[PDB]
Amino acid sequence: LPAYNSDIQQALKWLHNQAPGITGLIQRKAQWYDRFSRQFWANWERDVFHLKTANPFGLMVWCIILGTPSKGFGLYPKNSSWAFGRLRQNFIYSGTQVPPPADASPGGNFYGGGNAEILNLDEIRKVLQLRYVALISNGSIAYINRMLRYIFNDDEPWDEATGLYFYLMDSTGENGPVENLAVYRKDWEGMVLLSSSPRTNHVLTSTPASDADWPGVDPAASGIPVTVETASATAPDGSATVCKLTKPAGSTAYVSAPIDGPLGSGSTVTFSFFAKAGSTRFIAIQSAADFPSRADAVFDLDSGNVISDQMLDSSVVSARMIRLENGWWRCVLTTKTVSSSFRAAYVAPAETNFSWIDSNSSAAIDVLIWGAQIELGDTPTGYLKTTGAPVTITDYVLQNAQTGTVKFTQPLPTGVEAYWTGDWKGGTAAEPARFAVGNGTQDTFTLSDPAYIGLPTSGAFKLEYRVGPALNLSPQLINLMNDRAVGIMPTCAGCDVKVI
Amino acid sequence: ARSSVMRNEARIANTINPNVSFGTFLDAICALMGIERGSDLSTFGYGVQVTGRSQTRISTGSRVQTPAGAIFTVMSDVTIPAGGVATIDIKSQEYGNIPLPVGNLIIIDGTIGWSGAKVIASTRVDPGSRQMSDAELKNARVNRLAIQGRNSTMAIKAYVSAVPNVTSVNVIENNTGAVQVVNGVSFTLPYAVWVCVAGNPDKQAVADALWAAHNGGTPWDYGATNNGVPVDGPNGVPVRDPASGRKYVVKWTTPIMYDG
Amino acid sequence: VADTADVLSDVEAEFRAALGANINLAASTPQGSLVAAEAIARSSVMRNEARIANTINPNVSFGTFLDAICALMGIERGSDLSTFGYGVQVTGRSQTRISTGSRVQTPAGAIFTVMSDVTIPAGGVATIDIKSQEYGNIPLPVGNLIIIDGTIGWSGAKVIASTRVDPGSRQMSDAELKNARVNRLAIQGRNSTMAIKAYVSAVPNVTSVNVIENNTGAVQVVNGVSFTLPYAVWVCVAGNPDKQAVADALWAAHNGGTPWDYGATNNGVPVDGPNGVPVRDPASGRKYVVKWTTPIMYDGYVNVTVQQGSSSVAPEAIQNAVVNYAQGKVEGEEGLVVGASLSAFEVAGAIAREIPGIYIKLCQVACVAAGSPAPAPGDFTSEYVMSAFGQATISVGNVRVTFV
Amino acid sequence: REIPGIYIKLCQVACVAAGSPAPAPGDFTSEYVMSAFGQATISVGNVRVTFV
Amino acid sequence: KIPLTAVPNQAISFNAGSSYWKIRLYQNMDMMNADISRDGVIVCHGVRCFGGIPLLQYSHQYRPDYGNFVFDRDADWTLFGDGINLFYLDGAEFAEYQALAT
Repeated sequence: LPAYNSDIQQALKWLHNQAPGITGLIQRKAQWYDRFSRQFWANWERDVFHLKTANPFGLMVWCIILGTPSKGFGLYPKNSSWAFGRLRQNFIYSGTQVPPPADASPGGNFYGGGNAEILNLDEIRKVLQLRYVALISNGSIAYINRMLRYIFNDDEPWDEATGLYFYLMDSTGENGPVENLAVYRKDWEGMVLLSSSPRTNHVLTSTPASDADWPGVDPAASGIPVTVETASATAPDGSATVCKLTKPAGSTAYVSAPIDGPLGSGSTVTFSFFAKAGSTRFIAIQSAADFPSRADAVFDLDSGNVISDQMLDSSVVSARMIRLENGWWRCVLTTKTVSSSFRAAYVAPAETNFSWIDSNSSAAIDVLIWGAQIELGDTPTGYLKTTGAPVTITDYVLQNAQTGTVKFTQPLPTGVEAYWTGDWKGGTAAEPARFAVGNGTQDTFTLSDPAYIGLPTSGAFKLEYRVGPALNLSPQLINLMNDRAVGIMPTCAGCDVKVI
Repeated sequence: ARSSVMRNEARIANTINPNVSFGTFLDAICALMGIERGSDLSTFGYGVQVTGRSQTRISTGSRVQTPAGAIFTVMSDVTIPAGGVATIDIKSQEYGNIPLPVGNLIIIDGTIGWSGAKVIASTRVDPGSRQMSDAELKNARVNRLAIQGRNSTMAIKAYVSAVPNVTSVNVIENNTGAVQVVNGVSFTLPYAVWVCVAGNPDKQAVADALWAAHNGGTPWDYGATNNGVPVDGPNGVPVRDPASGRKYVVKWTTPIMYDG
Repeated sequence: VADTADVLSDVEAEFRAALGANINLAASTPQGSLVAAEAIARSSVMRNEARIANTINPNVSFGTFLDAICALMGIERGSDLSTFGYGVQVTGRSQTRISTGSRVQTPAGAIFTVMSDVTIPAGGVATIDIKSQEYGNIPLPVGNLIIIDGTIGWSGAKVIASTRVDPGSRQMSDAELKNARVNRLAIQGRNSTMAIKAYVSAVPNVTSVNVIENNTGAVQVVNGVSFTLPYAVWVCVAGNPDKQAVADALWAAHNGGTPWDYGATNNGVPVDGPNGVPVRDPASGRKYVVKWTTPIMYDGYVNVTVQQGSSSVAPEAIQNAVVNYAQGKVEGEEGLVVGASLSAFEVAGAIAREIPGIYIKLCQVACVAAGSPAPAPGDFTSEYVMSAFGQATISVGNVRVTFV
Repeated sequence: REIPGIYIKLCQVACVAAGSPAPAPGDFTSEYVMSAFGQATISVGNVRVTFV
Repeated sequence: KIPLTAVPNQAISFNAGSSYWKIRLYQNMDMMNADISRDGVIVCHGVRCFGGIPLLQYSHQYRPDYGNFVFDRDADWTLFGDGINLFYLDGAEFAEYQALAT
């Protein structure tokens, strides 16, 4: 605990203020000791610190510690080797006689002869670390793949679209049929998820028609409740059937769509609401439950930020606002409550971003509304027209899994494209890829090929490495680990190793 | 000078032996695996500040929540007439401190400002807090070496016995194309495993435990159409891989229930 | 970082004083001479001793090398004794046999007794033995001598039923530098050939080990003709008092297949026809499959023709040179292990590493199977290529020296 | 002495007068005796090695 | 145990396990350091003192059959005798503890 000084200049005293000589001596001694016994120790610790050891001495010492032959390593491109200097134009092509090659490593041409020489210190460090593992680690696949990730990518997620570097699948296989599929459809409303099990949309009225269509509630009764009417404006679908409703000053009223209840037994509810450009950059919502347990939200139309939301119960799940083109957006909500009394869903506009559904206003503001839907889930699905009753549609069935064919109940319109994701014929499709093109009449389509994996790799005691070109690793090193007498790759007895 | 140089030399007499600490030990332990730094602050976003009009909340204010954790603010921002703005927070101690989702309290107060409130849209950026200083690092190395000391059958036994609600494990290796204990000559060199359980409510976890031990040249396929029941025909569907990997397959069986 | 420069050290202070105080003197007579000289002697001491603590290199190190060893290898060795048991002595009637009654075998026995016994009118009783030293020694098959006697106990009797537990022999840094490159073991399920070799080499009393692996089928470039995917281990052990742990160490580190002499080859020394039978595994598996063989023992013969040299070198000194190289106590040459190519160049060249100054006119070496007569005078060559089935040994009497 | 840890298969020596071209493979012997007024020299490129 | 006192640099000598011991504890910069002598001849020098891990690292030192010393925590000369202790373990107990260490 107690402090220690260990400082040379402690010898200097108040008796020596205007003394140049003795102070000079002591200060120069202190500088000399600092240079030769503290900075040197810091430098040595750094150059033996293997992670950023670039000093060839450190790599050589670690090689001696590990014990691999060192004839395959270009130790230094430094000025010490043959044919490198400041002028160094003597006895070499200086442009009088012959053009010299330019794309070359620093130093002479004859250094690093043979394709077993690797000339960059970074892969020297990588191969030394992998050799340490091999000499000290002998045979599990999970641990070695994790080690490869850590050493090469510095603990970052990977990309299969460039087919990156994995140990192998062994004699073990990948998969048979296609499992855990999801269908992504690109249309006017962008990315949408489809489900084989039918989806229920319990909203009685897809669009408002009049005041009698959706009742409005005002507890204060301070003014006339908000009015609802149908106007004309461009829909994203290709018609003109938008809705208007205005919020007069001194009136605190919200419009409510009559929906059947209860919606379910206290599970996730995927509220939805098309976002249409209006006078005010903010739209409000509400998702009620047993009083008091309501959870609501507000959507920033202009920027695309969820702003106002509260917990009164444990209802809330998440909220995300989705962009569409030409001033239209997709607004959703999700709620999960311990109870199960989902009563009703309300909607009204707002003046400010943090405005509530029940606050008062200052003036008259108007906004556009279309296409509401409510279902049971956590992810929004395709929109379906509702009038007088809920409507339930399932869009596909896996007609054949092993061949990989899916059949559709209705013929997809022209311009409709489809993606897919999951695992199939031994591959991975974590990123959506096209397999269907919409012409207007077809109903049977064929899945495409994922990035593909050499699934079987059959044969006991057989193993080999597979690498991806995105890493830009030197093929010199690829030739280097193919040997066994050097012994720099982890292996088990009786198993043979191939780098590719 | 002489005392200082002698002591500095004697400080690092032995460094490669992992009894050491303070920085050199970080690399001595980084050869296998080891995580350090990990001392950050729980930075926030999307604050809720209800206050007066056309005022500014001073930077580096004080914030407190119900069990008395002290939080500082980051950015100073003006107030709109509505009475709502968003702030940025930071903790007093460099620890992964927990803000209970309960409306805050004020320590340092500016004029016409009150009621630091929670909101669901706020991001909760959870920090690491000096989780491995020097000694739990050594215990991590010890635990790693313990895991690594076990061999194939022993590792499988330990891993499967580790999962909850398992009771027994039986492991055999054929080691030849002939029969040693049971008639498994379906493949020349398999590795058979049987597990008892109180139900296997977590079928995926058992597959993960079995997969965490894998030899890389020895298939797990076992069966003689008469031995213990296999769980599934073609595959036991393990997880793909925790670390930069894809789907692998493992297979295992269970005994036959007998009533005494 | 490897080397330190000290030629420019004196100039450093001889000009530090000049630019510090003034430009005067720095000569050898005045008072500044001693100050400058001491500021250089002390600086050179620090410059040397700051590097010498750096390297750490596995070689060049000493004493601190035990940490670089213990980073990977569990430990080097220990210090135990060659305790015996099941002994017996030839005695008379009602003799109170003494404790520590020293019995000396002809090859430097110096063996005491561990407990005290009283004899019986039958004339034969059992006594226990502990070696008065702490190295690895062996007792001859017959009784040799008794030192402490009551003139009634006639002779100490060595029988076949008795046990022979073997000890270790301390440490040697020059010998640690050798086995360091071999004794390193790995950290998955421990199923690689290098893992097997390192784990087996750490067992006590095991002088050398050889391990080979097939990977292909039919035959392999290394010696062995039989099984398609075998694993051949050819342990050279002085003894296995844990006769099952010499096999349990194999079993724990082993995954694959175990044949005897690759399975079907000839002229080895397998430990037995049937298996080695490990006692049990702690994984509830009664898998008893382990097979290893011992090398075919050999004999050695070394001959040399040396000039009189520069110093009065006794002809008895050159004999001890080659015995250490066979035993591998020199720093750099591993020793006589399986497949050790007994050569006159590797031997007669290395004898000068400890007694230089002599001129070696000629040396030629050869060997024959153990327990067989000496070869012909013309039966000596420069080399003797050894197969991987066995290794040679050198004794003191086999070396003949002529000062021609 | 200079480098242990190495196995030497065969080493053979020869001698010849100064300036003579390279002699044939048969000119090597285990030992070479030299006259009193004779002195031997070895050069860097004179030595040839084989990593058999 | 070892009866210790709060001094920045001290030494202890005693007869433990049928053998004579001599421990010299001194402060070095930050960490504690110790020097161990048995029966008049040195064993190891400048051992860094830490909690739990034993002072003798090497087999030929701590035992053919002898014992070892262990600190429960990182030592601090201002705390000795007060919540910080040093313990000596015989051969059997330390062998058991070493096996448990893994």
